[PDB]
Amino acid sequence: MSTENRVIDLVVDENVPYGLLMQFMDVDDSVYPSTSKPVDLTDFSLRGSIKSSLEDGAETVASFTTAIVDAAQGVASISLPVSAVTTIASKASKERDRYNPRQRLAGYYDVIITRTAVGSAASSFRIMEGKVYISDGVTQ
Amino acid sequence: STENRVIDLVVDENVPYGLLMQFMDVDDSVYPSTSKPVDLTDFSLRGSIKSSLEDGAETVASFTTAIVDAAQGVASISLPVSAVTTIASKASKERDRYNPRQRLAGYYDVIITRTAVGSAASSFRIMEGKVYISDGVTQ
Amino acid sequence: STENRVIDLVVDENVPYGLLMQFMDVDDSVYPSTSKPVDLTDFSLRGSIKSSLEDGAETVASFTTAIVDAAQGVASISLPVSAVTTIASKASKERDRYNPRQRLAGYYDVIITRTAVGSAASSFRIMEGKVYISDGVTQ
Amino acid sequence: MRLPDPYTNPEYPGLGFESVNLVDNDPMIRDELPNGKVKEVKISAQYWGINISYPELFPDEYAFLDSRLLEYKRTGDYLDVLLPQYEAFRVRGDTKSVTIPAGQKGSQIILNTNGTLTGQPKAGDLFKLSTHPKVYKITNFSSSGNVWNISLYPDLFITTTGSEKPVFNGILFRTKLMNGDSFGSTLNNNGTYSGISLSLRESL
Amino acid sequence: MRLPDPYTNPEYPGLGFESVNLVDNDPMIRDELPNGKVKEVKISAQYWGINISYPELFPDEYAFLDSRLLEYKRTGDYLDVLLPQYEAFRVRGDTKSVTIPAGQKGSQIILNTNGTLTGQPKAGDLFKLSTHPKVYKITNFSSSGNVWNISLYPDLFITTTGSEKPVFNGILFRTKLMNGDSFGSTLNNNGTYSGISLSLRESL
Amino acid sequence: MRLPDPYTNPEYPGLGFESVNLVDNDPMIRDELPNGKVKEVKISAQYWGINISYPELFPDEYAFLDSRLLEYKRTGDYLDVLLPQYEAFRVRGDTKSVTIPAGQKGSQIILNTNGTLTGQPKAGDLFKLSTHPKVYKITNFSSSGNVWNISLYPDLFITTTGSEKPVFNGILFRTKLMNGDSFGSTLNNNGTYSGISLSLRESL
Amino acid sequence: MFYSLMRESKIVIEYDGRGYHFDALSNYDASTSFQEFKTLRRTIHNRTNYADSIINAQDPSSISLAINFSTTLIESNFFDWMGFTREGNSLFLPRNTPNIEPIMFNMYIINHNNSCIYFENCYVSTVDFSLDKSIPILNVGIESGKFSEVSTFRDGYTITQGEVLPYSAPAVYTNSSPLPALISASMSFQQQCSWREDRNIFDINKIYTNKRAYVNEMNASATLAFYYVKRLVGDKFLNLDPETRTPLIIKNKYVSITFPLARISKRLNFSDLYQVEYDVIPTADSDPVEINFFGERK
Amino acid sequence: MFYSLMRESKIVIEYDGRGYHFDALSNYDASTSFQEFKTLRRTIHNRTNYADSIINAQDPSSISLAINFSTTLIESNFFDWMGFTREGNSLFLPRNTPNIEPIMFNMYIINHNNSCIYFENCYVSTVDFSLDKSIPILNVGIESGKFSEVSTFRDGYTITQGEVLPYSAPAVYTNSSPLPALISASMSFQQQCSWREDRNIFDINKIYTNKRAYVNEMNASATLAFYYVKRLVGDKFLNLDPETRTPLIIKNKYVSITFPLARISKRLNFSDLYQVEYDVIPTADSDPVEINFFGERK
Repeated sequence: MSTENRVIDLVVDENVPYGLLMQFMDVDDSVYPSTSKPVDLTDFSLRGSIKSSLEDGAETVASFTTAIVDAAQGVASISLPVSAVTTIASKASKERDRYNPRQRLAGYYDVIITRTAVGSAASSFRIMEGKVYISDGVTQ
Repeated sequence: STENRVIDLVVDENVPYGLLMQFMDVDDSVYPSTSKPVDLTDFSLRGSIKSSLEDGAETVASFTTAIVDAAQGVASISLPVSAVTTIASKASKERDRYNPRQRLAGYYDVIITRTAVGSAASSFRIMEGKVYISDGVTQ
Repeated sequence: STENRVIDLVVDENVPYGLLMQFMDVDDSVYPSTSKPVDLTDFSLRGSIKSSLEDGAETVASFTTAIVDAAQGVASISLPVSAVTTIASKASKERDRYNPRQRLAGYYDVIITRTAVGSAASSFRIMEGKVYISDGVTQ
Repeated sequence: MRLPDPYTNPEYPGLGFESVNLVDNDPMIRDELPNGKVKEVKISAQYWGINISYPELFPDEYAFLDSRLLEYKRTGDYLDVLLPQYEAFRVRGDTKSVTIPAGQKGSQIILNTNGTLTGQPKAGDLFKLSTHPKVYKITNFSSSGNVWNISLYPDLFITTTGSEKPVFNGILFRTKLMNGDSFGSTLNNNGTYSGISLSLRESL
Repeated sequence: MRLPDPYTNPEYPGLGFESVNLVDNDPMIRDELPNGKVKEVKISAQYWGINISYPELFPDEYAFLDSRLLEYKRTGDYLDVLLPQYEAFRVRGDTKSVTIPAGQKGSQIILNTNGTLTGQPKAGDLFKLSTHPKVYKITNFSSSGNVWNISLYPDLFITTTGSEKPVFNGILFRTKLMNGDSFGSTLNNNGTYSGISLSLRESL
Repeated sequence: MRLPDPYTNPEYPGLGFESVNLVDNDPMIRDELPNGKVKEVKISAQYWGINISYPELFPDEYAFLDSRLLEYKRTGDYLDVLLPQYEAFRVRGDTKSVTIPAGQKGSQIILNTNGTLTGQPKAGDLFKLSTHPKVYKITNFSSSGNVWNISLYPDLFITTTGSEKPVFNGILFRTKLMNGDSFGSTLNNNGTYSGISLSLRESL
Repeated sequence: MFYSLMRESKIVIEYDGRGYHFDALSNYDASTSFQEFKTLRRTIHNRTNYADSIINAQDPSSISLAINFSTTLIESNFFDWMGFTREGNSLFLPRNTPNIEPIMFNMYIINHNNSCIYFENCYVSTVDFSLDKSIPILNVGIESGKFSEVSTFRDGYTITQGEVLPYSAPAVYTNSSPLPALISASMSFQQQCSWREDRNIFDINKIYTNKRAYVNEMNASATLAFYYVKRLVGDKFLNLDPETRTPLIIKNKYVSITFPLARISKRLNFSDLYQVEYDVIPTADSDPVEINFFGERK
Repeated sequence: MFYSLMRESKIVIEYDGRGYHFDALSNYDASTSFQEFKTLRRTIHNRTNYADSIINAQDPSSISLAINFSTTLIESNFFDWMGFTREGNSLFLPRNTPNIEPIMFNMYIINHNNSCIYFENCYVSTVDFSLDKSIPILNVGIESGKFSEVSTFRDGYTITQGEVLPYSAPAVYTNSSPLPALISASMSFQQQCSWREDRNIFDINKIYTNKRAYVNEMNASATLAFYYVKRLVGDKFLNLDPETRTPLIIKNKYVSITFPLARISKRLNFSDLYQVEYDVIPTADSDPVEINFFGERK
C-alpha cells in the first residue's frame, strides 16, 4: 500500500464531455470505527494534466478543468470538455484492449491539490494517478 | 538498528515530500493500549541520501528535519520540492516493465540524537532503506 | 528452551552501540514460571571481538562492560563510536545474503565471572555469535 | 465485590465469559380471558439474570476464581459483574456536572448534560443511576440540544431526588450466586478444569 | 407496533422468520360415550398461535430486535405479525363503499360488494373486519351477483353493527408476546446471539 | 487410613484419579422476595465432597484397591484422600513455634508466625488446623510483619484454644465413603474390572 | 461463437473501489452451482416417479488462486484482507480477531468479448506457501456468496503484479543458530470463517445468496521437514523432545515468517534417510507472528 | 554431521535379557510422535488467536518388519512371543488365551555412531505371510508404548538369522487329497491387544507413556485363492457349497499350517479366468492350529 491506495483509472468516453465528481471526507478509523467528516476545502485548489508517456519529453494532450463546486462539505469536480475528449481520442494508441475492444490507451495523469493559504502551510499532495483510456463511440 | 524494519520511502515528483513519526513508548503488561507519547525535547534527528551503499558514494540530498511538537512525540522528516527535483534528476532510468512510475534514487538513513547537558552522545538509527521516486506528468 | 547462547549482533556504522541485558532466572516448576531476577553481585563481564576463531587472530575491538541496577539484574554492554569505526574498518567486503547492508566483522563472546564470592572463580560464557557491521549513509 | 475477569486481571486470560446469557425475568399475573383478551398485571420486581460459562480453566486461574468466589461466600456481600458486550464506550465525558431533575417516576427520564457529554447512547445500551444499583436498558432515545430524553425498559425503581448521576460506562450488576449450594469442579487428566459455569441473579 | 421483518427492515436479513407455526388453538371438551359416539362442547374462544424461530443474529440485528421487544414490553403495546404466505392480493378496490348488513352473529358474513371490488377471495385466505382485531380464515365463498357469502372458521367475535368494512389485504395479527417472563438470548464467543424464539399469541 | 494413590503405590498405575470432583456442599435456605431481594439463611455445616473416577483395572490393581476398601469397611476407619493439585509447597519451616491466639470463632485466623516460617500462603490454597480434621481454603491473606491474617471459606468449626498449629502442606481429607451400601464392580470377559467409582464425603 | 479459454483471462479483485489485477497468476480454479430442494411425494394414492425440485439458493463458490511472488508485493494484500495488521511491509497476526465479520470484496474473472463472471461477497479463507527447492508460490483460497454474469467490469490497468522474484534457498533459524538439513518449509495461514445462512420464509420462490459471515478463528501454522541429523552422542540441541517455547524464524531473501515463541512437536520417520518433521505453532502468550515482504535488497 | 540411513541399520529385539538380532530383514517401517491437548480459549472479552497446546503423552508407535524365512528359524519366536505354545519346532494356537496381558519386550534400531532409537513395552500384534509364486516373507507388526533415544544398546552378535530358505511351491491338501489350481495362499495370525490408557491427574505436567495392555482375542486365519475348476458335471468334491468342518493343511517344503477342522466359505469371481476364493478359519471345537517350522530336510 505504498502507492496502491491513491491510484485509480479513468476511461473518458469518446464524443461525450467527461466529468468526475469527487467528495473529500476525513474518515477516522484508528480511534473508532464509523466516524467520518467532510474536509473544509476552502483554499484547497486542484490541478491536473495528462501526458502520453512518462519520459522527460512528453506531450500535454489535455488538462483537467478542475473546479470546487462546494467550498465546504469537501466536494470537488475534475472535468474536461468535449474538445479535450476529442483530442485525447485522436491522440491515443491504436492498439485495442482485448477484453474490452472499445478501450484504447491514451496516456498517464496526475492530480495535485495545493492548499495555499495565509497560514504558512502551503503543502501539496498527489491525490490521484493512473492511466487514461479512451472508449470509442459511434453515435458521433 | 532495525534490520527487519526496513521501509522504502516513496517521494512524488513535483511535490514537496512530508513524513511524520511518533515516538510513543508502550507498556501493555498492566493493560492493553497503555501508550505514553515520548518527550522529544532536546532531540535532533538528521539524515542523508547517497547514490550507492558504500564509501565514496555521491550524496544526493539531505532531509530537512524538524521537531513539530516537543513533548508530544511527533517528529517530522521531510525535504522541499527543489530537493525532490534534484533526486529525480539524479535517479536511475532502469524503469520496471510493470511499475513504470518508480525509479531508484539511492539509500537513506536518519539518526536521532540527544544533546542534553548532563548527558552524552545518544545517537541511534531509526530508519533504513531506499528512496524511490514516483514519476509525475502534471508538473 | 535448551541453549540459545548463539545470537548475532548487528552494529550500525557511524552510530554508537549499546546493548541492555535484563538478566533473569526463570524456573518452570510452577506453571506460571518464576520471574525472579538474578542479583548482580561480584559479577564482571568481558568480551572481545576477534576476526575468525583461529589462534593468534587479531583483536578487532573489545566490549566495554557496564553493571547498573544490580538489584533487578539488568546490565549493559557497549562500546564507543570509535570502536564502531575500528570494527567497520576491518570488516570484509562481502555482504550478507539476507541483508545487503551487513558485513561480517568478526566473532565475539561475553563471559560472566564471580571473583571470590565464595573463593571460586565461577566464570562461564553467557552468549556468542557473529558481529555484523551495517553500512550507514548519514556519514 | 468485583468478579475477576481479563479486564481486572489480564494475567489470567482463561477468565472471561465463553458465553453469557442475559435473561429477562419479569414476573407477571397473566390471565387468559375466555373472550381471547390476555390481561397481565406487573407486581413483582424485575431482575436481570446472568448465566456465565467459562472456557477450559487451568489450575492457577481456577484457584484465583474460586478463591474470589469463596471470599464472596464468606463475607456475604454482593458480587458485581461487568458484561463486556455492553462496554462500547459510546459516551465520553464526566457525568458529575449532569443534573437529573427531581420528581421523576416511570420509564421516561429527563437529564440535562449542560453541554458536557459527547456521544449519543443508542437504543439497546445499558443505563444505571449513581445511587440505586438497578440496571436498566435504553429502548429509545431523543435529544433536543443538551437535554436528553431516555426511555428505560424497567420503570425507575426509585423516584429521582435531583442528585442521581447518570452512569453510561462501567455498569456493574449487583448479583448473587445461585449455584452456591452444590458447586463442583472437575479436574481432567489433561490438567484443566472443564465446564465451569455460573448462574448469577441480580439482587434488588 | 409491528414486529421487525425483512419487509420493513431488509438491512437486517437475520430478522426473517426461519419457520413460522400457525397453531389453531380452539379448546373443546370432548367426551367419548361407550356407544361409539364422540361428543364435543365448545365454550372458550379460538386464538391463533404464532411461533417464530430465528437464526444466529449479529450484534446489530439483535440490537434492533431487542430494542423493539423492550419497547413493546415498556409501552405494553401489541406486536403485529405479518405472514408473507398470506399476502396474495386477490380482492382489490375500495372497501369503504361496501356494506355489511347488521345483526350477523353466526359464522358467516353476507356482504353486498356494490360492484366496487374486483376479483374474488379464495378459500383458505385470511379475512378480517375493520372494527375488530380478530383474524378469520375463509373456509368457503359463493358469489351470487354483487352479494358475497364468505364463511369464516372462528365464529364471529362481534355482532356486525353495519359500519364494519371487510379487510382482505394487509392483515396483521394483534399478538401479545408469550414466554416473556423468562426471555433471554445467549451470546457466543464468536459474537453472534443464538437461541431466540418468539412464542406469540393472538390477544384480540 | 490412606486411599491408595500413585504416590504411595506407583506399581499400580490404574489406581490414579482419572478425574476428581471437589464439590462445595453448603446447604442454605434461599428465599426470593417479590421486591427483588434474594435472602439466604445458613444453619447446617459445609462439607467437601470428593468424587473419584477410575479406568479399567487389572486383577492385581483391583485386588489391592478392594482389599483396602474392605479393610476400611471392616475397621470403620476414615479414608484419607490426597489431591495432587493442592500440594504446592509455599510455607516451609516449623509449625510448632507458631502461636494462634485463642477465642477465634469467626471465619478468620490471626496467627503470629514468630518469624519461623518462610514464604507466604497463596489465596485458594488448602489450610487446616492440627487439632481438627476439617479442611479450609484460604480466600485471602494479608501479612503485616510476623502476624498473618488468613481468611477461610468455612466458618471455623472449632474455637481456637491457643494450642492449635496451622498445617499448610501434607493435608488430607478425612473422608467417609458414601455409596458403599451398594458397592460393586463388573468383571469383563477380558479380565479387567470396570465401573468403579468412589463418592467420598468429608466426615470430620 | 465465442469460446472461453482459461489462458485468455484476467482476474481482477475489486476492493475499496480500486481494481487489483493479479498478474503473475500460475493457475486458478473455480466453480459455480445452485442448491435444490428435491423431494419425491410418493403416496398410497399415487406412487409417483417425478420429483418436486425447485432451485432456491446459490451454493457458495470456492475459488482458488495460485499467485507467484512479485516485486511490487501486491500479494501481501491477501494477508491484509485476511485480517493481519500492517506496519510498513510487515504483517502481524493480531492477538485477537479484530472484527466479527471478515473483510468482504468482489472479484472479476474477465475474458474476451465483454464476457465476465462476477463473484461477490468474497473473503480470503486460506493462504499457504511452501518454501522449498522449487519456486515459491502462495495458493490463496477465497469463498464467494453470490456469482453473476455481467457485461462491463473493472480492469486493473495500473495496479498489477510486477516481475516474479528470483528463487532463493530457504533457511530456518533459532535466534541466529541455523537449523541443519532443511528439506521443505511449508507455511499455512487461515481465516476459518463460516457462512451464516439466513434463508427464511420471505425468500420463498426466490434464489437465496449468502451475504454475511463471521470469523471462527485465525491462526498461523508451519510444518518443517528436516533430515534426522545429530552432531553428538546424547545431543541436547537436536533431539525428539518437545519444545514448549523457542524463537523460530523461517527466513528467505524476500520473505521471513517469525514466531517470537513457538511450540514445536517432532515426528521421526524411518524412511530411506531418516526424516524429522516439526509442527510449529505460536504459543499462548507469544508476540504477534511476523510476515515480512522484501521486494529487493531487503 | 551424521546422517541416518535405513540401509545402514540393525534391528535387535531384547527379550528375557538376550538380544535377538533379526538379520535377513527386507524392509521395516516405524514412526514416533507425541499427543497434544490444543484448546483455543476464545472469550467475549478476548477473541484470541493463539492456542493453549501442551504435550502430555507419547502416541504409541506402530513398527512393521518384513523378515525373510531363515534356516535357524529365529522368526518363529514371533509366534512364540505372540502367544502360541511351543512343542519342538511346531507352534500351537491355544484353545484359550493364556494370560490377560501380552508378552512384552524391548526393541532397538541401531545405527552408526552410537545412534539408537529404543522402543519399549512392545508386543507382536500381527503376523501374516503369503505362500505364493514369489519368495515367502512374513510381515510382523508390533506396537510400542514408549520410544527413547539412547547412547549404548544391545547388539545381537550371536543370535542372528541364517541364510534365507530357498523357494518352494506351496500346496494345499485336504487330508492327503491335493486341491488343484492354487494361486496364492495367504495366512494371517493376530493378537488383537488394546492399550489401557491410565492417564490420571497425577501425570499433569508430565509426558505419559502407555505401559500395560490386555489381549482382546487371538485368531488364526487364511485366505486361499484358486481357479474355478470342476472335473465332473455336478461334482461333489469341488463346488461352491460351504464346508462346516473339513481338515485342511497349507503345506510347503519348510512350513505347514494345519487346521484340524476348518470352516470354509467360497466366493466366485467371473474374471478373465474364473477364480474361487476360500475363507478358512478353525471351527469351534477344532484342535489347536499347527504351524511347523522345518529348517532343512524337514
